[PDB]
Amino acid sequence: TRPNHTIYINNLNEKIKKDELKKSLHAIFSRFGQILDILVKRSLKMRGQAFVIFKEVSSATNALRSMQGFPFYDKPMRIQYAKTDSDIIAKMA
RNA sequence: GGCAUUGUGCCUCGCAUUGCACUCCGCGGGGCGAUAAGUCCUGAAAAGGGAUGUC
Ligand SMILES: C[S@@+](CC[C@H](N)C(=O)[O-])C[C@H]1O[C@@H](n2cnc3c(N)ncnc32)[C@H](O)[C@@H]1O
Repeated sequence: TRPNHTIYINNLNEKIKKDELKKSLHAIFSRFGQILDILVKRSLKMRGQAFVIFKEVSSATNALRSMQGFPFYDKPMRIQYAKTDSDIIAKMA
């Protein structure tokens, strides 16, 4: 899939609460770059999943390649580039 | 605070779900104004916060 500012993470432990999940993802991935936002939802369509938006694509690339399959709340993270640009980055340029 | 209607999101349990969102609600039980959260509301914005009717 083509590089993107946003990484799409699925295979997340669904028992983890939205607030704690959002911040855990934020604290871990902030190692790889400045983060613009993280969207997380435990709805049917959106649970187990997350979009973390990075400021710079190099950072998402680095994050995607270094964090692939990482054991996170007893599960390995599946990490892909996002198919389409996030709304916050689509406007900026 | 009791009722009626209701926007908005949250927690938990059973079953189910590997799902590409920002146009956002699995079903079924249970519990929630509490800035937690919020896609709903007020403000010009910061920031703040359920609402209408009703004893
Ligand atoms: C009509 S029920 C809520 C139904 C909900 N829209 C649903 O899909 O199931 C109204 C009650 O829900 C609870 N509630 C709704 N929104 C709340 C919130 N944002 N914070 C705390 N309690 C809430 C309160 O207990 C309130 O008295």
